[PDB]
Amino acid sequence: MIPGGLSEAKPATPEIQEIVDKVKPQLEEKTNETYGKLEAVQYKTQVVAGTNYYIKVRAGDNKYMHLKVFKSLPGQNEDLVLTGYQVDKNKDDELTGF
Amino acid sequence: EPQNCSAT
Amino acid sequence: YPPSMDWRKKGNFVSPVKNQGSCGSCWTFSTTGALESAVAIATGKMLSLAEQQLVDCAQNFNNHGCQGGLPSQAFEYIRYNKGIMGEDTYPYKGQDDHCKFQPDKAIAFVKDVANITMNDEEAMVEAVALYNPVSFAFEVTNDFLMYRKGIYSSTSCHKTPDKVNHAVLAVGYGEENGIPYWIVKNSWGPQWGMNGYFLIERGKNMCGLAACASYPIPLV
Ligand SMILES: *[C@@H]1O[C@H](CO)[C@@H](O[C@@H]2O[C@H](CO)[C@@H](O[C@@H]3O[C@H](CO)[C@@H](O)[C@H](O)[C@@H]3O)[C@H](O)[C@H]2NC(C)=O)[C@H](O)[C@H]1NC(C)=O
Repeated sequence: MIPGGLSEAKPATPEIQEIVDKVKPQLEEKTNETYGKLEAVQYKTQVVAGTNYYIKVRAGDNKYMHLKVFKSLPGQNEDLVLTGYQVDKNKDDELTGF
Repeated sequence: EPQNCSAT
Repeated sequence: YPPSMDWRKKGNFVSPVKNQGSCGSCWTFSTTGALESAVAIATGKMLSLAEQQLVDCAQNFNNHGCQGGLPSQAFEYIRYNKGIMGEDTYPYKGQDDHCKFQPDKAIAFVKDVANITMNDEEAMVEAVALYNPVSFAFEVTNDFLMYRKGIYSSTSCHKTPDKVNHAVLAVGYGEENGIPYWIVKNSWGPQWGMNGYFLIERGKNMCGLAACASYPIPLV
């Protein structure tokens, strides 16, 4: 559990879920797709000048995606940002830095 | 001994 | 040791506050912090060392660029690697790049590295008081994010080396009304907290201040 690394994997929470719902329009403004429901399945946190969520989202029968959102620091006025996303992920693929 | 904290 | 200590006050020994962004480079910011201070304390030259160097090359001393690392190990990198350049010659980018170290351009050196025993807070108190600002790690819970002023205490963190997650620079220590604290330099830009700074409660190994801390002896 090094400094600046990623936390252990934790199950997703209602806040995480919310994050994925606030962020889902962004995944879409980029992939130009239209996903159905995206369900927060698991996640990891990383401490930067703010937080970097690494969300494992279940969206498609047994199709999983790995989104990466950066949450700003309470300070200035800024929302969640989709700073990355891996697609074609499995139910077990471990969440990781990227 | 090496600092165990930022290791594994 | 004095009831208080503060390298900023003593002089041009502490660099400006740096911003590290969305990259897990906070460890590199402890390292560059300490060393800068050491050099200055020892010579009067205030230098701004490049963190990307550590982000791009420390790999061997068990670090992992933007996804983490520890300052002690960073110090070893600087030693064995034989130097570290500063910002103007190796700009900070926040992402994983491949090493661009250039030997004739390193501007700061590490001769040896002082490792403050595990959980030994007073040794930090000594070092910070008698020799240098100490680079350190601790568990950062959400509370911590809101931080604006005063002395940050926590009943949320647990002082174990199983979840410390943020390296910082102890630039002093002191006392407030009766509660003891640490004067700490952070790497989140001057806007956060007390102009980049925060004050954690001293004496309880709060969040693990004393878990894996160090300071470096500069080759000068
Ligand atoms: C202080 O804590 C640091 C952080 O764990 C310890 O760093 C280790 O220091 C040793 C030297 O005692 C380094 O050894 C060197 O390794 C390089 C890598 O290949 C190589 O050139 C040499 O073979 C050399 O032995 C080691 O890299 C480093 N380990 C880590 C994980 O960074 C250090 O041991 C502690 N110092 C004291 C005095 O206890």
